[PDB]
Amino acid sequence: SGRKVQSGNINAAKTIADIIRTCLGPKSMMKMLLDPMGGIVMTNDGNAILREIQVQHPAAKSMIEISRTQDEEVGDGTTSVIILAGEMLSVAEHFLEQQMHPTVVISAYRKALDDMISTLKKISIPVDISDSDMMLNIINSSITTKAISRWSSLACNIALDAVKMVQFEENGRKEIDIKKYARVEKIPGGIIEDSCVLRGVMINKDVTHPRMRRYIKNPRIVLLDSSLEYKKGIQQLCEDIIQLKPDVVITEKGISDLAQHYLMRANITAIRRVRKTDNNRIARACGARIVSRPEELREDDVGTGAGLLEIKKIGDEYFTFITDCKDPKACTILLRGASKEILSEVERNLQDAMQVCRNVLLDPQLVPGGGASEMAVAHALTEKSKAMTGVEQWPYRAVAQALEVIPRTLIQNCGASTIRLLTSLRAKHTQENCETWGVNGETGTLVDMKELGIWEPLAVKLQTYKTAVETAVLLLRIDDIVSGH
Amino acid sequence: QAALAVNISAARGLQDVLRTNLGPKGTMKMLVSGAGDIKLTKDGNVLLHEMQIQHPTASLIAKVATAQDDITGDGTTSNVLIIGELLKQADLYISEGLHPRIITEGFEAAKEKALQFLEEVKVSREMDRETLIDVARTSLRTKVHAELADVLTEAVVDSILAIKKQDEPIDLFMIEIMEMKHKSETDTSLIRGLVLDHGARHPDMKKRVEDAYILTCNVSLEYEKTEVNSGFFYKSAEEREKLVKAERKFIEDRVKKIIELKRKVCGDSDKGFVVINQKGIDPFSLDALSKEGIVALRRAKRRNMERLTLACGGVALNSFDDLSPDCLGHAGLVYEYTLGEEKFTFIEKCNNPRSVTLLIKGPNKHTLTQIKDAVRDGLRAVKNAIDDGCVVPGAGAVEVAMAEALIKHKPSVKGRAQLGVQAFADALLIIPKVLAQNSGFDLQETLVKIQAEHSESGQLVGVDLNTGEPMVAAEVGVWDNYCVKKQLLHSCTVIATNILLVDEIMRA
Amino acid sequence: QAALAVNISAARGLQDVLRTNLGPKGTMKMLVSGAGDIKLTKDGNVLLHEMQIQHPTASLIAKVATAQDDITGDGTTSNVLIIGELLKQADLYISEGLHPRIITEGFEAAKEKALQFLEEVKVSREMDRETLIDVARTSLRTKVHAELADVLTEAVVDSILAIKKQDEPIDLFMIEIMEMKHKSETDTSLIRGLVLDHGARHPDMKKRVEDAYILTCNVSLEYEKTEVNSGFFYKSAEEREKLVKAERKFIEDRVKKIIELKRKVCGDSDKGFVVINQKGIDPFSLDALSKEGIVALRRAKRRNMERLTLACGGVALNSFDDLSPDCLGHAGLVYEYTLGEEKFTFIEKCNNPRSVTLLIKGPNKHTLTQIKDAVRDGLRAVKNAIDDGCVVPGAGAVEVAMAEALIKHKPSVKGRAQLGVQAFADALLIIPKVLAQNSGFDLQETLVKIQAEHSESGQLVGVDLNTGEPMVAAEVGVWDNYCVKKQLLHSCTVIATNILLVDEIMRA
Ligand SMILES: Nc1ncnc2c1ncn2[C@@H]1O[C@H](COP(=O)(O)OP(=O)(O)O)[C@@H](O)[C@H]1O
Ligand SMILES: Nc1ncnc2c1ncn2[C@@H]1O[C@H](COP(=O)(O)OP(=O)(O)O)[C@@H](O)[C@H]1O
Ligand SMILES: Nc1ncnc2c1ncn2[C@@H]1O[C@H](COP(=O)(O)OP(=O)(O)O)[C@@H](O)[C@H]1O
Repeated sequence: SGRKVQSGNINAAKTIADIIRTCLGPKSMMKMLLDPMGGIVMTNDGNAILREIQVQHPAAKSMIEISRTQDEEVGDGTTSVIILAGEMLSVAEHFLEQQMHPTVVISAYRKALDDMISTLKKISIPVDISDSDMMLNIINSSITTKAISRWSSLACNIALDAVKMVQFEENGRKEIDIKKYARVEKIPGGIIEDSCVLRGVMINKDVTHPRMRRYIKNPRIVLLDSSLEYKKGIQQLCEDIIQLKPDVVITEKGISDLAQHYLMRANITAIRRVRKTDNNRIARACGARIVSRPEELREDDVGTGAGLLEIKKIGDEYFTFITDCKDPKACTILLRGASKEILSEVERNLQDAMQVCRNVLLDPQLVPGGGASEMAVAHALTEKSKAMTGVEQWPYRAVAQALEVIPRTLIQNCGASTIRLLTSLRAKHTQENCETWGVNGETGTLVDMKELGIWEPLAVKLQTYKTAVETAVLLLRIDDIVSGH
Repeated sequence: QAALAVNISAARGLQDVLRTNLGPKGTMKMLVSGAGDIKLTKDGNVLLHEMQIQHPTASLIAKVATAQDDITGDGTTSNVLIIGELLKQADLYISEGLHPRIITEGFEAAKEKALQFLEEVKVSREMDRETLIDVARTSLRTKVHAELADVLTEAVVDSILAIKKQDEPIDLFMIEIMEMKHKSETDTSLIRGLVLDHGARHPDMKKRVEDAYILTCNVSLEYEKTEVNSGFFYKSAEEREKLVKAERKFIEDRVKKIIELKRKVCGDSDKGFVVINQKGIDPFSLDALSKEGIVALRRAKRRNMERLTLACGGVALNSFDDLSPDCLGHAGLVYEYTLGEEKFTFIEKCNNPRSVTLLIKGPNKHTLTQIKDAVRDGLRAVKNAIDDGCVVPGAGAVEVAMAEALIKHKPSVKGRAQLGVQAFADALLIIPKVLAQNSGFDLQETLVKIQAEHSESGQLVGVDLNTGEPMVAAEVGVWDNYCVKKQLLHSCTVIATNILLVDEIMRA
Repeated sequence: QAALAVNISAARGLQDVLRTNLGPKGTMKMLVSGAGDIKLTKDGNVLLHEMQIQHPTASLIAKVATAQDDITGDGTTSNVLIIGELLKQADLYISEGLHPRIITEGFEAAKEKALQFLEEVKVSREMDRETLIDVARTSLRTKVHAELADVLTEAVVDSILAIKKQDEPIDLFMIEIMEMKHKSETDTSLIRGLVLDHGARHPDMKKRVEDAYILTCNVSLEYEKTEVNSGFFYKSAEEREKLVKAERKFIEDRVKKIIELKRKVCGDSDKGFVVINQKGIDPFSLDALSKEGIVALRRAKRRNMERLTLACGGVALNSFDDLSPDCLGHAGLVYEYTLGEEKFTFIEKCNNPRSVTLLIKGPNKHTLTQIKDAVRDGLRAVKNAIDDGCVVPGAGAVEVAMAEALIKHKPSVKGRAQLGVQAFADALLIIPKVLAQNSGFDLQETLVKIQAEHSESGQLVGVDLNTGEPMVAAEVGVWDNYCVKKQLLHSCTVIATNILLVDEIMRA
């Protein structure tokens, strides 16, 4: 076989890339799903296209998995990643038939990736942080062309307040962000304007009979996985809790009325039937500690958390409000409406903008979209390859000539000819030095993207390019599939 | 890469199947079930559930069309025809390349122009009985036999006029149809007030009762001082004799309350207090209530008590222990009709001059099914007419004008969207052509005559399905619902665009 | 029913085959013979004549098209494309009824309107060198390489301008094309006078004859002997070996008669006695007459002899005598040329300067043939342009304007003939579409641009076959022949009608 397996891997890559090659941009074409029962599905998202379809080649499965891992890590761009990986692996066919080794192709690809990273970081336009002006500009750019255009006025300020609720100050300046610790509260009913924000953890579980001192002006939460029983003949654990004198002790087991009285004797409030995804955020926002081994029990078993507790039964259901938490890293965000069919999408795009914001804290940079960045980096590579020599110059140039697939498909699924427009775009992108124009996705006409008003986060573009290059090198590094069939 | 051809072919096949159904002269379809049951129908709302559809995308079109026309219930066949014609017109240009996205842009622009044009051809008037009669006639002749629909038109329009409280639309519960199996169709009459499905056949039921009252009864002869209805505890001796006494005293201890209430309301049931029970009652209790003018009845339906609660006043709850005399349901007049075999209870002059019911009647299910869905379509169409204040001419008159307006608007749009609106305007003409074809006239000659008439005179002229001549469609009274046409445009454009935008059908 | 569909399919197939030849940017086709000879060309006439067509009705269409094109100058491929699109448009409506007679009446009405419109569109610009240069360029760039066409334009226009002096329509006989195989094809110009095909084996008779007289009369220096006596050299060999003699005396008598004519009418040994024979002549008497200044030549075909008669003069007969010098003619220069191994006789500066030949020096056979046919087509086009004295814009232009006139004239006609008028218009749309497609641009985009520009300009506008944008053919210099357009409309309508009128196919 030899290079036959390489060709097979990249052929599977190509035949899986062009499946979803058409469904990107603001004018994505629809796809047909024909399950073996007779049903038919309308679909615009290539992610669901790949998820529903079944494949048999390990290369295709690995690429689908990498597309997923990129999806739940950084958010969008999965279709772009698949398209780019397929394009590079397809243009590697020419060199793999030159009887020339995959290792030099790999080295050329890595050099090309490094140069593309450099030229993106060079071409990126800066943006301000903590300023609503270009935050709303980014909202108009990327957060639009979604189902949010009717509810952008609320999504924008929800995200803009939410940017300062999940910060970790570990090693630098607010560079750490965690994703699930934001207390999402999605509940239908009422008007959508009722959606708001709160600094603290919002727990949907509550005590059955709140006839006790539930709220105290300084909750010192203690976590415990033990189960509260009737008494010792276990009150011994309660007696040991009395030693450090806390006011709230969080458990994960039911509490009886007599158990309630035994607890309020120690003046501690327990909770039941709570979730681990709630307990972890409670501990994060309160900085508490869990311990039950008597030898380890010291003065460190009690950690002060919030400073104000409140319970409100909004619509005869048991809420629990824990406001003014010690650590504002797991805080409440509220969602209201009628159906969760769109509010979920609006939410997810808002935390996409959240990741945009945290990267802006890291690199406050935006790259011109609509194929502008792709052609800019292609020009950078092509002009860069002139000086460098060696047999690996051909793959270095071919990667650049391959990455222009994004504007090509943007033009293609718009009606306009993909040849003349691409040639004109290159023409006004080489000799024109300080322009970096792009192609309009709607009308299929060249337009300077500084005027149209479309931009993309630097980090998502960097992640897409890096994942595409790593996928290409991974599929070029596989020399045998055989461990069986 | 051309699965658009497959989709277009299947859509055209569906168009061919659902053709020959429009207008009063449409050919009925013959729905036979797998078991052997038969069904005759013409409307697409139920026809798009024709057991087998074969082609999957045809099933998709059927599903979306039904799900979206459930809000108006009159544009189904028209929707399918216009979808098929839009796809064919698009194909004539897709065959020569011409990527479908700009075709979609043209379709959207043409839809905007057509919606703008619709707002000035609609006529808004203080519609009266005759206008609703014409609307019901137009909606009924196109779903049932021509002569038969004439008698149903009156029973529909007067019922809707009685039901119409104010600007608020009607309610689905507020008009109810009834099923019965008389040998002859014997037209269909309108009954003010609720009509009860079943009743007890005791010889001493009071027929003529005025200013009566009513209460619902759940369980009265099974368990003593217990609301549970189940098997008898024969094994338990104390329970066995308790249930035997439940036959007598469990009903007597509240028959005494009923009779004292009826006496203290009117001497010895002077106004004739009436009762209703969920199930059968004790034969001795039945005799006593018949002799006391109480009219015991059984086989109560779950849809009766909640409808009559706000209709007959009070609350006729299932449970016993009437106690406070407030829950009793007033009835100005009650009658017992026993046509042929089955007996029926007519609750008239209740505490509502509304909530009337129809009396559709005829041969075995093969005909009464058509009666019921045709009268339902007529009621929904006249409900749309009662909701909006504007109505539009029918017989395809509006669509010829729409096509003319779009053609005149075609040069305004630049690019190939010009060609898209051309295709859309050409495809909107399918309904007049199909209407002319279904009556046996020449398909193109009638359309040419209609177009010439509308060009020389601004009147919205339409096709006449008895002579193949251009007819004014305003004086004749062939009006169609405005909202139906609007939803028709909205549905057809979106379905056509979605089907045109697909490619690379995949086996999931 | 089905024969019509078969004919439609065959005509569409022929149109698809011939599509990629219209326009100067069209791609040529290669004709390989069964023997192995290869011919590469693009002219519609030769493609239809030499193609190995399979479909019978396609062969019929080709035959009638070439037969009618033999009348006018050219325009065959456009005619075939228009026939194909006419048939497709007609079938588009015949599929839904529309007995073909209706479409035929629409076609004839549209033809009348188009002829009228072309009457009001023609340009009556006068005679000049530059317009005929443009006409030659238009007729030549559509047949051969661009630079070669630019070279040929000057020669063709100058030749026709020279022949124009008579002020009557004249061509064909008076302009001849000579064939030779020089390596360098750049050598191509007019040779005022006449060039003979080949000379004879003669050592330095005269070279530069200068002024001379021509008498021809098929000199018999190799006069027909008495070889034929009985079959061959039989036992009576003395017949064909000795009786074959006594005819050299006739040859010598002819030699003295030529001598008498020479030193009787010439007055000296100079003033060359130009004579040409259809058969061979012995070199001995040839050089004997050459030493006396007699220009003796042999082995020429008839056509050059009748050409000499109308240009210089002289009788023609193998056996002759001392005839009168009445038929004798004079030439200014009878210079003889030789290139490598073949000899050319340049009979120049003769009386009757109407006779003019053209020089072509193509390297191989097929290039020579292609240049010959391109020159012939250019000559026919310029002849037509001079004859009618009126030219029309090319690059479409007239097609789209006729389409607009027909479309605005559609409501004027009555009956269903509007369908035929619309089909005819959409068929005339094919030419600009084919030009745009062959250039490399998009069909509908270019068509929309052209029509939109024509909308508010009024002036004729056509396709610029290098950038695709609309262009006014008057300013650029693209011209067509009015008679060509007339014949195009007539023939396309006639053939399309004849194909549409058929209903059944039967063997015979
Ligand atoms: N209005 C627009 N005009 C031109 N291009 C656009 C526009 N909106 C988005 N794009 C392009 O779409 C691309 C990303 O879309 P896509 O990857 O399909 O979405 P996702 O990232 O959710 O998969 C970007 O490269 C961007 O240039
Ligand atoms: N008497 C009539 N004259 C002319 N057209 C009629 C008449 N009655 C009904 N129609 C036509 O029938 C069409 C409505 O029937 P249809 O849309 O087939 O109902 P559904 O779609 O619910 O089956 C209307 O377009 C109307 O023009
Ligand atoms: N320079 C040009 N630009 C655009 N169109 C041209 C040009 N020259 C010729 N044409 C078009 O080509 C057509 C003639 O081509 P063709 O049919 O091959 O010639 P014929 O059939 O007469 O030999 C004319 O209708 C003319 O409009």
